[PDB]
Amino acid sequence: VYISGTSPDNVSSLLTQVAEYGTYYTRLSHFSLLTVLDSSHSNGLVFQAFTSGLRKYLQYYRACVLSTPASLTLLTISFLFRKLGRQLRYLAELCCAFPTGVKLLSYLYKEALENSSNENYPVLLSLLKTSCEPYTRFIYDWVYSGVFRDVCGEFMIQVNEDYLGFRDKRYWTHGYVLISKEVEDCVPVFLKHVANEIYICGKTINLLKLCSLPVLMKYSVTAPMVSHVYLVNKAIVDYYFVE
Amino acid sequence: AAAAAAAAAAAAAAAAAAAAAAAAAAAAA
Amino acid sequence: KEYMILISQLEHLQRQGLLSLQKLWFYIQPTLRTMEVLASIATSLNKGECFGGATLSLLHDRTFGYTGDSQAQELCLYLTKAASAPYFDILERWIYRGIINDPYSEFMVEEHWDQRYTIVQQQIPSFLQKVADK
Repeated sequence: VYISGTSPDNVSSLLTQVAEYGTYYTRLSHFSLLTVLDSSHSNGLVFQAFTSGLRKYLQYYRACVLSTPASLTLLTISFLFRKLGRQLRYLAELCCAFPTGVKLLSYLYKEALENSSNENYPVLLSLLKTSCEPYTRFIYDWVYSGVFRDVCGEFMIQVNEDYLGFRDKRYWTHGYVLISKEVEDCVPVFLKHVANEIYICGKTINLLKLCSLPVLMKYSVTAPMVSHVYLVNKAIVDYYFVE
Repeated sequence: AAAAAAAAAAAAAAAAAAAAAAAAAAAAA
Repeated sequence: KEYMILISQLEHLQRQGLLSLQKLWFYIQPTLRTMEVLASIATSLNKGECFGGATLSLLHDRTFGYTGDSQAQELCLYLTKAASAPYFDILERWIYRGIINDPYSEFMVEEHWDQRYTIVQQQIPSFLQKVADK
């Protein structure tokens, strides 16, 4: 009977609906503090980049909760956050399963593919724009010089150690880091053919050395990534011609 | 040899203008 | 010094009553992530007591470990090049004049017939090993 509603026993249920709405917010701030690489050293860089877009969503929550005075009653605030109530319930339990790194990057692209939502689509589009920033950074250094950059990442590392005595393919063993399943996922082109050819043009760039839709913007990055691999492939055809 | 490589980097310069046009289309959306 | 400017503006907002415990807590949010990354750098320089260019190897792994939050790797990019600012002024005397000026092991050097190798790697510049021989 403590307060419960000046209107009899109504706040006893309405305040639980917004405390449960308040319950999901302290999970997102709990998740953001535990994955930072100043308090942990076992999470991936793509796992860190998903949080970097999440923390920009946290200050939008903080700027909106600071503007709710002066409140009239408990309906005027919960109905303002009724649209925001659907969003926070989505935005917390997508990661809570436990996907990590490229699989977490695979969970978020599917969730950005789930339109018929029009306020949940651009925030996950923005999370796809931020979480793909370390992965796309590892793309252009690999196709223009061939340097592998991450010391600790979700993407598996191969050494590509070449014997000096045998010239076999300048590498003498590579295998694959995704050895047989080859499941490069969820980035532009969908990483089903061009992932096999950013492989081989990445093999040959260092052979030069030492002698409205989430799919449409995906398709806009796709053909430039088809254009530059064919541009690096037409250099190694000329390098085979001259040597 | 160098004349064939001059047209290859010229196509990369056209791709760089296409990447700036795609960034302007992302700013308009 | 710049951190004290934002507090003096917060005190300039304290000229009348407009603030609560929640209000300044929203204002401390951009400086919280800035202070916590300067904290992890400063405690990592204190434990091992790295000196010189292995220092620059340590800050570069701290930059590599940061990768993501591109607005705030921009700050520690400015931190590591201010640390490399005397490390580069000593290098141009060694690479464009041939005579070195090291106060206290500030660059890697051996003192200068079949004299010796003068091979030296006491600082370890953070990049790959081909530059330190060249």
